[PDB]
Amino acid sequence: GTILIDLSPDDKEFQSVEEEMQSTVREHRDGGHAGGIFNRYNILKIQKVCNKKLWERYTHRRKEVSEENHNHANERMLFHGSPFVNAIIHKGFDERHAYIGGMFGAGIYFAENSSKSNQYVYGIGGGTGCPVHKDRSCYICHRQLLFCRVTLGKSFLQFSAMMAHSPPGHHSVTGRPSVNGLALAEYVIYRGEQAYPEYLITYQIMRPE
Amino acid sequence: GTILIDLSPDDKEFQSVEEEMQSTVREHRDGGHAGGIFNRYNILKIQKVCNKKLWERYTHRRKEVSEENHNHANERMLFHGSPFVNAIIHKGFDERHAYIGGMFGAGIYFAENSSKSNQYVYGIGGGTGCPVHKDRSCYICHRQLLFCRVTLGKSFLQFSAMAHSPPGHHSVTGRPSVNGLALAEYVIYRGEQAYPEYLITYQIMRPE
Ligand SMILES: C[C@]1(c2ccc(-c3nc4ccccc4c(=O)[nH]3)cc2)CNC(=O)N1
Ligand SMILES: C[C@]1(c2ccc(-c3nc4ccccc4c(=O)[nH]3)cc2)CNC(=O)N1
Ligand SMILES: [Zn+2]
Ligand SMILES: [Zn+2]
Repeated sequence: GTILIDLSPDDKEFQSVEEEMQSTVREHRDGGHAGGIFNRYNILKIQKVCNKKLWERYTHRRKEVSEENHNHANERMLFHGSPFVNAIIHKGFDERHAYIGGMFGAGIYFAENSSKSNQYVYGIGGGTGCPVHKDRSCYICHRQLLFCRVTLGKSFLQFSAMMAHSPPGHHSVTGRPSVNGLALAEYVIYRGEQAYPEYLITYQIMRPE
Repeated sequence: GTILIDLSPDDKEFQSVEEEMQSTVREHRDGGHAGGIFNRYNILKIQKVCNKKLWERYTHRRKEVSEENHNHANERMLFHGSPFVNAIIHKGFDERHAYIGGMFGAGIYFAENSSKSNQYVYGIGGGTGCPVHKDRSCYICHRQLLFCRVTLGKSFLQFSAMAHSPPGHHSVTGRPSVNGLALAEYVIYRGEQAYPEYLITYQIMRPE
């Protein structure tokens, strides 16, 4: 039941999503090993992801979490990179989309930094890079990220020196880098129904000049 | 310089062009937002586009490409949809017919799927639909597509879900990498590498 609607580059909505992408690129401590070497993206397309059933699944869970957290959904827009983006937009998030060995427990991970999510587009650690060239820093092949609506509820704050259940009385974990002060937060949910894949962004990383 | 010659529905040439039009319809990931909801067309007319100057411009360029690519023009018949089909058939393709924001750069885009070109008849994203009813899925208004002769030469293969061609290439091929049912799309960067051979007038048909 999913349909994808192209946004025009002249639309404020497109422009706002692009600015969130570009403005949250940072340097990574791997020197680009996983996601490649770049300071900015070439945005090729931004689509709205429309699925009535997945939307209702999301809003029903958001309502439950909101009431449990004293009428506060604590809803965010966050990036998600994955080799299973095509499955996610059609079937929704579920246990198959978790990062079992993630530092804040076995759940589904999201980032404030677009460039953090870019590290997972070709798998954990960037896998072997793009299919065609086996290049984690490929400037040719098209990549996709999701920009998702995520319900955090009561979030457990975990400072970090950079499917499971949530901490008791918590609906998510907030992983907050405490050493690199330019690194933004990462977030973990333990129920697929707490995220909706609202935008599908197609892009290339750009070689610095 | 352009004249349009009507083909009879009994002509084998009409029949072969209609079959390519109908047989290359697919479902689109927008659920019909841009192009409308349909599985087939009502073909109203097919006309041959005859212009001596435009044809000679095409064949001159085709020979240049062929000579740069081991005597192989790599010539295809592909669909083109555009709000400017009337300018195209009278004056030829040029930089004003390019899709500046296309996924493979600013060039002139063609499709194997007739239904992909149908999404552009009323503009990028289907614009605001037909002039009369403002409906992207209008079943009443007459639409036009071009079925064009296109020189690809050495084509750059882009896997995926006016500028210049990549150096050492004469076109780009957009290979579909997600939708298993999509056919290829193609971009040229010189208007002289396409000739608008057939003008097809049609309606999209409402599914039963
Ligand atoms: C599903 C998959 C996986 C792993 C990690 C991510 C991922 N991990 C992150 C970790 C931190 C911040 C963002 C992300 C992010 O956007 N995506 C996504 C998918 C791929 N293989 C696997 O075992 N787990
Ligand atoms: C001239 C125009 C335009 C844009 C895209 C197309 C077009 N784009 C395609 C993209 C992929 C496949 C086919 C086509 C196709 O048949 N036509 C045609 C005209 C219309 N407005 C504009 O700025 N560029
Ligand atoms: Zn590549
Ligand atoms: Zn109409």
